[PDB]
Amino acid sequence: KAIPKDQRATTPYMTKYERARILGTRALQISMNAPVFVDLEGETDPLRIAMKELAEKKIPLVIRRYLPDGSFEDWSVEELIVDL
Amino acid sequence: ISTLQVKLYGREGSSARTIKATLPYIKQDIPIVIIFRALGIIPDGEILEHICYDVNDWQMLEMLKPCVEDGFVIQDRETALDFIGRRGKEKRIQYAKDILQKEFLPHITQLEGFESRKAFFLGYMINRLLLCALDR
Amino acid sequence: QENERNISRLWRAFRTVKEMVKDRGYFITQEEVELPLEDFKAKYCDSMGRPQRKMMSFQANPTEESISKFPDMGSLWVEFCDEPSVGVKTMKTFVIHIQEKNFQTGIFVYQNNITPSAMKLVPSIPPATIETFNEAALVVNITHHELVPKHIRLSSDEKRELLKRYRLKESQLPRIQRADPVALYLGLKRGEVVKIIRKSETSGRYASYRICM
Amino acid sequence: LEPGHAADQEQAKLIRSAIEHTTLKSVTIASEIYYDPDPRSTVIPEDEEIIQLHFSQQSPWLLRLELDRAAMNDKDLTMGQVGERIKQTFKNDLFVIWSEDNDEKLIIRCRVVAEEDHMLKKIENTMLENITLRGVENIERVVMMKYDRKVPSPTGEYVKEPEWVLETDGVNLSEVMTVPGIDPTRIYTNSFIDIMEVLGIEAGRAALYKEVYNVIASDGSYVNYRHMALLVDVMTTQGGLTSVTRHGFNRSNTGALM
Amino acid sequence: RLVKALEDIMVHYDNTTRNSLGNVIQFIYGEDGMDAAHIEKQSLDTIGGSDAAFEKRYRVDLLNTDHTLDPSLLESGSEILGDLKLQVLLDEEYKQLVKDRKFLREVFVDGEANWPLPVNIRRIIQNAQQTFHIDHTKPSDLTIKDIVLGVKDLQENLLVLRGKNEIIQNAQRDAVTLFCCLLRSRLATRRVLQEYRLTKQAFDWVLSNIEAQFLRSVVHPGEM
Repeated sequence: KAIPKDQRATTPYMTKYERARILGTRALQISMNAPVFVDLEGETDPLRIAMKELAEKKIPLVIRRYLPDGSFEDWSVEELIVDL
Repeated sequence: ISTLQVKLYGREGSSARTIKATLPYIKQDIPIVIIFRALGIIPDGEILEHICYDVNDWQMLEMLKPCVEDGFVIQDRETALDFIGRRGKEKRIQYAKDILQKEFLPHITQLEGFESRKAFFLGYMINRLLLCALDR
Repeated sequence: QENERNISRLWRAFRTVKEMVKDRGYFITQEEVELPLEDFKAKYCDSMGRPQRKMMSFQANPTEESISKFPDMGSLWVEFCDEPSVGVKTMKTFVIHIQEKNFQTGIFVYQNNITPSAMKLVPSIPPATIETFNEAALVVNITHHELVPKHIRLSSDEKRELLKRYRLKESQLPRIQRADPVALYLGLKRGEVVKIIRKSETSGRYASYRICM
Repeated sequence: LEPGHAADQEQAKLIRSAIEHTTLKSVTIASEIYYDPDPRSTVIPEDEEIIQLHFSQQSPWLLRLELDRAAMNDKDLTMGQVGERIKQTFKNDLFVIWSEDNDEKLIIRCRVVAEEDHMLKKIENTMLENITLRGVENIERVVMMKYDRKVPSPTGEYVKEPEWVLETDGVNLSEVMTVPGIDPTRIYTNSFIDIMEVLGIEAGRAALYKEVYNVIASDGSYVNYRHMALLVDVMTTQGGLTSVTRHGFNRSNTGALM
Repeated sequence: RLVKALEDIMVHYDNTTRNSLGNVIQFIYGEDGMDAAHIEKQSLDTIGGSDAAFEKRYRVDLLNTDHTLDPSLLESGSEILGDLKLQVLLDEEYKQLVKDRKFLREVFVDGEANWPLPVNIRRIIQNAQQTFHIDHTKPSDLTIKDIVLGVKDLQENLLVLRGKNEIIQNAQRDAVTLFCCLLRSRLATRRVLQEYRLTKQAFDWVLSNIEAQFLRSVVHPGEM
C-alpha cells in the first residue's frame, strides 16, 4: 500500500529537521567527492555547497513522511517550500 | 543495650485507653499492672502510689483506672510472672523472673535484691507519659 | 424545619433530573424545567405537607431531532422511590415495571442507598438499561459547573468517521471512565465516544474526544 | 457566594455558620456522671430550677454536660439546638433536659430510658465524637476573605466588583456545593482529586492545570501553556489521574525497555 | 520523572501529539498547532472597553452621515455614502466583531486582553507605515471590498491542518479561532482606514506578511 500524490495532507513546507537531514546527507555525499549539481562559485565547504544546492532545488532526494497509522506521504525536495 | 517502651493505647477520644509495655524478646505487650504485680507490688492504689505522687491528682488516677481494669485478671505475683512467661510449665516463671532482672531496666541493677527500684522507676515513666498525655 | 429543606433539595434534584433527561436527547420544555418552588409545592406536596415522591415519576420521549441521530433511542422512565433503604423488594417491582412497559432506559432515583442484593439484578435485562442515581448526588447539576465543558455523545457513524479521519484505533483515543460523573450524567455505554468541546487560552475552541470504557 | 447577595457579608456569615463544622466536644467545658435517684429532685442545688421548670421509667444515673458560654457565641448556636441535636440522635432511649441561655450555667442533663454505670460513659463518648451540631464534616474551618473581582459593567467596561468568598481549611466538595445559599457553579478546591471524582475527568484536568500553573506562577516564573497542558493531558488521558511515578505512567502498556 | 514520563511524545505529520503507542495526547498540538517559540503576548482590544468605545472604534455606517467614513480617509468615501450593498458587508463585519467580543468575554471571563498568540500584527503594521512611508494626510486608495473581503479571505489561508474532510476542517477553524479574532480586531475597516491609514499596496503586503509569519509559526512535525 501507499498514499497517492494527490490528497496529500501533510505540510507543503519543509520542516527544519527535514532541512537539517537533507543538508547533512548532501554534505555527507559531497564530502566524499560526489558530483556537484550547482556552480561552486568559490565554495569549498561541503555543507555550504549543499546549502547552495538546496537553494537552487538541485538535490535529487525525496522525504518519506510517516503517519502514525503506518501510512506515508512522499515529498520531493524540489516540491517542498523552504521558508527558514 | 536494651530499649524499654511504655505505650499508651487509645488516642484522644478512644475509650480503651490502656497502658502497656514492651519487654526484651517478649512476644506481646504487657499491661503495666501485671508488671507491677510481677515486681511484688500486688494491690491497687500502691501501684498508683508508685505512679501518681499526689493523691489529689484525680485526672491522672482517672486515666489509670482502665489500667486497673486491664490487669484485674491477675491478682498475684506468681500468675503475673506466669503471664509474662506465657508470653515470652513453671519454668516460664523462672524465665519471667529472669527477664525482670537481667533485661528489664538493666541500667539500675542486674542483681536480684532490687525490685522496688525498677517498680518506682517504671511508675516514674508512667507519670511522665501521662503528664505528656494530659497536656501538662 | 427539615420539611422545607427536604422539599427544596428534592425540587433542585427534580430540576437537575429534567435537565439531564433533556440533555440526553428527550423532549422537555424549558418552561417545565424552570418550575417555581411554589408551583412544585402546589403540585406535588399534599394539603397536609407530606411530599408525595411517587407523584413525580414521569416518562420522557425522544425528540425527532434525536430520532434522526439515534433511532434506536426509546422512551425513558424516571422513577422517584419513597422507600429509604431500597432492597430487592422494590427492585423487583421496578425491573418488572420496565420489563412490562417495554422501555429502553429506566432511571432509579433513590434517596439513601441500594442493597448489593438489589444491584445484583440491575444489569441483567438487555437491551434495556437501568441506571441508579442518588438524590443527594443530583441536587446540583455538575454539568453547569465552570470547569465542566460540554460533552457531545456522537453516533456509531460519527465514531467510525472519527476513527477513520485520524486513522486511529479505539485504544489510541483518550479514555473516559464509565463511572465518570459526566458519563453517568449522559448515560454512556462502553465504546461510546464523546466529543468534548472546551474553551482554550491559545485557540479559543478546542475539541477533544473520549471513548468510554 | 450566590450571584445575588455578593456584598452582603451578613449572609456570608450565615453561610460560614452553615458550613464550618461544629462538634459537641468543641463547645463542652466538662462532662460528669452523677447518681441522681429521684428525677423530680436533683442532688445538685444548681439544677433545681431546671427540673422545676421542665415539669409543666428512667435511670438513676445522670449524665451532666457543662458547656462553654464563650464557645456558644463563636459557633452562634443555642442550648435548644444542642439539646434537640442530642434528642434527634438518641431519639427515645435518652431523656434530655437543659437550661435556657439566659441562665449563667449552660447545663445539659441526660438519662437512659445490670452493669449500667460503665455503660453510660460510652454514650457520652459517642456524644463527644460522633455528634455534629452544625456544618459539614471535614470542613474544619471557614474564613470570610473578600476577593476583588473584574466584572463587566452595564455600560460596557470592566469594573472591580469585590465579593465575599469563603476560604476553608478542610475539603468535602460532595456535600458543600449542594448547600442552599452559595453559587455551586463557581465552587473550587485545590484538591483536583475531589474535582475529578465529583465534576468529571475534564474538570479534573482543568483543576490539575490550574494547580500546576499556580505552582509555577507562585514563584513569579512563567511557563507557556502548551507544556503544562501537555503534562496534565498525559496525566489525564488514561481516564483518571495518572501520577508521574513508578506507580503511574510506568504501569502503562508501552515498551518493556522504556 | 517528568522527562521519563513525557519522553516518547512528539508532534506527528498530522499535527497530532502522540506517543510511541500512537495514543492521541492532543489532537492538535498545544490546542492550536503553533510552536511556542513563535508566540508573543498580544492584546485583544475588543474584549475590553465600553460598548460605546467599541462602537466608536469599529462601527462603520455608510447609511449614517455621522457614523460614516470621512472622504479624507477613503479615496472613494464620497461615492460610498449610502451604499446598501457595501453596508451589508460592513454590517457583516461589525456583527462578526460583536460575536467575537461575546466569545472572547466568554473565554477570558476576567476580561484579560493580553494573551500569547503567533504573528505580532502591531510590528507588521508599524513596518508597513515605515516601508511605504504613508502620510497621515492622504486618502487611502483602498475599498470596503478590498479590506473586508481581503481579511475574510486571509483567514482561509492561515492553515494549520490541511485535510479535505469535515472533521479536519472543523479542527482547523477551531485552532485558528483566537488568532482570527485578533486578525478581525486589528484589521477592521475603521481601524485600517483611520488608525493605520494603509494603502492598497501596503495592505496587501500586510496580508501576505501575516500569512507568511503564520505559516512560519506552525509547529514542525517531529518536534520532541
